[PDB]
Formats: sequence, C-alpha cells, structure tokens
Amino acid sequence: GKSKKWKEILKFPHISQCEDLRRTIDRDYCSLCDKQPIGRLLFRQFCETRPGLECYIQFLDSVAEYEVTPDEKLGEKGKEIMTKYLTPKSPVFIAQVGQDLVSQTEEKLLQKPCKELFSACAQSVHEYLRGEPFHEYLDSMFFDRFLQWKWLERQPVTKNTFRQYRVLGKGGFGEVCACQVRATGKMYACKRLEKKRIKKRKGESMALNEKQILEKVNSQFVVNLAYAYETKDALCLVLTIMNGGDLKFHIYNMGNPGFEEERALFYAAEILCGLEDLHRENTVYRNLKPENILLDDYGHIRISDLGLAVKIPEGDLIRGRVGTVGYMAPEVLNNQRYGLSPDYWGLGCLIYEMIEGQSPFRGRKEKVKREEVDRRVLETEEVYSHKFSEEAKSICKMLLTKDAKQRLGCQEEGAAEVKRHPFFRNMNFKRLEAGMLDPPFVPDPRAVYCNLDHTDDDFYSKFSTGSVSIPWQNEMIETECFKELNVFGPNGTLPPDLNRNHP
Ligand SMILES: COC[C@H](C)NC(=O)c1c(C)[nH]c(/C=C2\C(=O)N=C3CC=C(C(=O)N[C@H](C)c4ccccc4)C=C32)c1C
Repeated sequence: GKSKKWKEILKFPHISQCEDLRRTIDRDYCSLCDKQPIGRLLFRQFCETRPGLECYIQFLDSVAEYEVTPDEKLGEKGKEIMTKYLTPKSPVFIAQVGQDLVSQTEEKLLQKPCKELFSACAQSVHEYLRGEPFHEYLDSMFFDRFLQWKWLERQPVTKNTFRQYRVLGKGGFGEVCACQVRATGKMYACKRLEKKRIKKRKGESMALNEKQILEKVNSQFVVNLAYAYETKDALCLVLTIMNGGDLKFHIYNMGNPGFEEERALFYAAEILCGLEDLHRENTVYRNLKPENILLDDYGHIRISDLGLAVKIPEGDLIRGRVGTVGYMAPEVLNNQRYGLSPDYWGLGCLIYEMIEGQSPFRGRKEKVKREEVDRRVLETEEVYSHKFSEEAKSICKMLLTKDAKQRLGCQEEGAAEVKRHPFFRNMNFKRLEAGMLDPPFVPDPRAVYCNLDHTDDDFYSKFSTGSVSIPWQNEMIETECFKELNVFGPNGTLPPDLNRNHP
C-alpha cells in the first residue's frame, strides 16, 4: 500500500546535511541506544561488527526472555543462561559482569528462582556499554545513519503527507477521519478539530493541553499521538486507530449483560497499566467510562478521549466538577481538591459494570434522575451478587471507597498496590505488558462495530509540532521501510550517502 515513489521520499540525505543535527542531539545512552526505536536497532547492529560485544547483546536478550517465562519453567531457563553466558570458558562469556557477580548469582540458582534474578547482571552490562562501546558507536558509520533517520523524522508534515479515507467515527465539535500515510501505508485515526469552532468557543488552551498530554505519554494501553499538523481549515491529530469497537458495545450488545469474571480480569489488568502510564506523567484522566475503552484488531484495549485529561503539577491539587453523570467520584461531585484518586474510583466502576452488567449505582432497567444517582454515589453502599468472587468483591469495594484517602491505589504506593490485590492473583503483569497473554475476544477483521488574526498564529505554531519521535520511528520499522532502506555497503563499506568525499 506504499506510494509509487516512496523510496524517493524517504531517500536518505547526504551525511553532510546532518551536521547541525550532529551538533545539537544530546548524546544520552538510554535515549539513543534504547528508548528511540531506530537508534537502539542501529546500536545493536554496531555491536554485531565487534566480536567481543556480540555476547553482551545476546545475553540481555536471553534475560528479557527470562523475565517473562512462567514460574514453572524458570529453573531450566535460569540454568540455560548460566551454562552459556556466565561460565568462565563459555562460547559467549561475558567478562564485565565480574567473577564475583556470577559466583553470587551462580549460588542464587540454588534458591527459588526469581523472575528478576538477572537484574543485577544486566545492569552491570548496561554499565559497560554506556562507556567505551557507546562512544565508539558515536564515531561509527551507524550513528551517521541514525542522523540521516532523524533528518527524515524532522521533515515537515502537511496535508499531502497523508491520504484521508472514509470516515472512522464522528464527533459534534470535531470530525474523525482515517488519514493514511502515502509513503508507508500505515493506517491511523485523525481527530480533526476545526479552527472556527475552537476560536469562538475560546478553548485553544484545552486543545493544546490534550495534544501535549497525548504527545508525552507512550503506553501500549493509551492512544498515542503520531503527528500533529495544521491544514487550510483545521488542526489535525493523528492517533492510533482502533477497529475493534468499544467496551460498552461488548458489555451490553455482544456478551451477556456483563462478562465472565476471568474476562473482566484481562481488561481491568490492561486498563490499570494504561492508567499507571498516565500517572507516571502525574496526569489524571477523569473520563473513565466503558465507551472510551477501545479494542484494536488483535483484541487488546487502549484508553481514548483524553480531552478531559489534566496534568497535575507534582505536590499540588486541582479543582473541577467534570466528567459524565454516573462515573464521577464523590470528591469530584463535591468540587473538592483532588489528585489522581478519581481514576481509581472509575476503575472500580468498570470492573463492577463488566462483571454485573450494570452500573453500581444505577440499574440497567431503572429510570432515575441525575439527582438521585448522585445521592447514591455519595451515600449508599453498592451491592454484589454471586457473579463476584470474594476477591472481586474486595477490590471493587476498596476502589469504590467513598473517602479518597482510604481508597485503594490512592496511597504513596500508586498502581503497585492495585496489582498486588488478590483479585489479580492469577495475573502475570510481566507477560501482559510484554503482550503475550492471548486476549479473550478477537474481532473479525471484516466486522463493523457501530477569520484570521495574529494571536492565533502563535497558538498554531505551538500545536503543529509535526511528527512524534518514538511513534514515527516505530512506523518506519513496522512497515519494513527501515528494513528496506537501511542498507549499507557490500562487506561493511561506506555507502555513497555516508561518504563525505563525493556527494
Ligand atoms: C471497524 O469497525 C469498528 C467500528 C466500526 N469503528 C471503531 O471502533 C472506531 C473507529 C474506526 N475509530 C474509532 C475512534 C478512535 C480510534 O480508533 N482511535 C481513537 C483515538 C482517540 C479518539 C478520541 O479521542 N475521541 C474523542 C471522543 C473525540 C473528541 C472530539 C472529537 C473527536 C474525537 C478516538 C479514536 C473507533 C472507536
């Protein structure tokens, strides 16, 4: 599905064009060689040329496989890594680990294997690579290639860059298009916000707050921002596409009025991880309802509609009686000062609704005014049925604690205190975050689950920042554009674009 001339668009620039990039990019190990997807691949490719560095990459890979193995197979896996990497005369022996550190972990196998056993060793490895190996890579041709990729990442994005297919949902104050990148063939979802509506409504600050919150969070369970451009009539937001429906449709139309507890377990586990990634940026969501939980092609879920999200400054509280009738925590209803607690109250509502088939404070077959449902959220205690195990009852009651100070997860521990609840006793988060627990429902691919000033010029420049670094690099990799274009010379020789003699 790539454009006819895609190899011309993503054609590498001559390395001489990247001198300004070379002079300004910060040379941080974690960023260049790990966080940035393409940088990490280029650094690992550099270690393949050095015979002595190959073993360190293979070792860290095998440790990544160990962390995720299930407990009934860590003994044999822990042994396999020992006799291949940590024995003295091994085929691929690691030396910078230290004979004292291997002798310390060698006898740590004698005890109940830990999922994070090799954390000490792996960190000692990163210690070594941060030093000489990293500074050599900086003076290698692979880093010159990295600069070429950054030069492309930085190119301007416009209406031409994309290709709008038929609608993909709609909104009153903002359309939702399809937008596909012509050059790579990658699908997205556009959140077109026209300028005329926002200008007169005076919400420019709330459209920026949403764009920036989406830009900073990078989670497997929240919709990610990939591009932000302005067109001749609107400001656009290119986000992750979900073609699997929303959780409300699957609770009430697809499944019984509700789900099996084990199936609600899976979705709650992913939502919790989604909320945890937002809380790392000390950003609160406050819009947690079944409709905003979306399923993708594979069956996993992401949180959507961050328009009511707000980034709390560390150590401070905010006020705001916002949200949706029936999913607002008591501290929000009372217009008090709150932090992240509204999001754990929401999680309680979602787990309950998934298991029971109705809201904890409103019956599915009940007609109640918006004044009584609120009184219930503030006064009455919810009730449970035989659909809930004792574990399920517990976590819901603790999350639905009226007093936000005794509410589960609203302590100094954070989301960790929630992953520890007996409700998730049979859940292995390491494997869930690695994405190798099969979802309980897989959507069929063929399914369909449904005028100018100057003060605006400065606001538009702050919004239309262009492509987002990590999502863009991931796109290049997924579409195999990196595999095809990332071509060096025969027998480790400098290609033309990387030779400063003849441009
Ligand atoms: C293929 O059949 C499945 C059925 C027919 N369609 C869907 O499930 C299906 C499709 C195609 N797009 C979406 C929708 C999305 C998506 O995908 N990603 C995202 C990321 C972020 C939002 C988001 O913030 N919105 C808020 C409310 C908003 C506010 C104001 C204006 C516009 C939008 C929405 C989406 C959905 C569910």
